[PDB]
Amino acid sequence: GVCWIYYPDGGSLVGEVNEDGEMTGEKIAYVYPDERTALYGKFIDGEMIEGKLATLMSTEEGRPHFELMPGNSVYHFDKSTSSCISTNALLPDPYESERVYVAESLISSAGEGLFSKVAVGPNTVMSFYNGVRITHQEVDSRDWALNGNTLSLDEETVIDVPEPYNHVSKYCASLGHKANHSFTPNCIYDMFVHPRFGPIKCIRTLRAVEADEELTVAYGYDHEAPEWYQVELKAFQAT
Amino acid sequence: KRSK
Ligand SMILES: Nc1ncnc2c1ncn2[C@@H]1O[C@H](C[C@@H](N)CC[C@H](N)C(=O)O)[C@@H](O)[C@H]1O
Repeated sequence: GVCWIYYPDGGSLVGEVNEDGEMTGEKIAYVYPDERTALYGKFIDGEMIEGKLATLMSTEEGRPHFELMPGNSVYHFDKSTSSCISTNALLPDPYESERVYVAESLISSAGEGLFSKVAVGPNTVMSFYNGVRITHQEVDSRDWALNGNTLSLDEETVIDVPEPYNHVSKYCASLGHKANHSFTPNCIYDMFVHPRFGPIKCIRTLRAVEADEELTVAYGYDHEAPEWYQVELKAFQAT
Repeated sequence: KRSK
């Protein structure tokens, strides 16, 4: 009896459970929100040990049919810690890689930005926001200069992409931290349960976005915020 | 307080 466990974010775990009703085996898979891209392979109690990129070709009476994608890239549960962002910082996420890219932002003096590779509709997960996990106290007690990439995960954890991981050349496992701020954003940060990164946040569209449109999110700073933010705020309230 |  095949079992599908769907997360509120749209992703899911699928496969036959053992005598103990656990997602353990060599033919288990995590399926991304597009219900097409998947990581097929060895899992233990739902945890990814060795997942290979695959495509969910079809499903018959709940039984999925996957076919491996060309390549030798395998993925595994690799939750970050306060000092380790990833065991393989240069291994990108396959779902994210087909939906977004980094380029110079259209926003003046905003540095790099995150752009869509495809035209998609509302509520589409586009990118992942992984990073090291630190406390709110550590973040709030330091200079804003060090909090350019900090994003609260919950009441006890803050996700960060500190130097030198803020450079694509040093880290591309996830790219959510590259989305710039806007008071008229086309995306929002949302909770996401990732098979590789574990509990993190993702960037989800609020509406239709076009290919090559810059993805933006409202940083939501208390109206305690950077100067560029306060400047754009005034320029926003006005005009 | 100092994070998105
Ligand atoms: N609307 C904006 N105007 C000016 N700078 C921005 C804006 N939104 C984001 N930024 C800049 O980008 C940082 C936030 C990053 N998470 C965004 C990705 C960044 N632009 C990069 O090149 O890595 C801030 O610390 C600012 O330097």
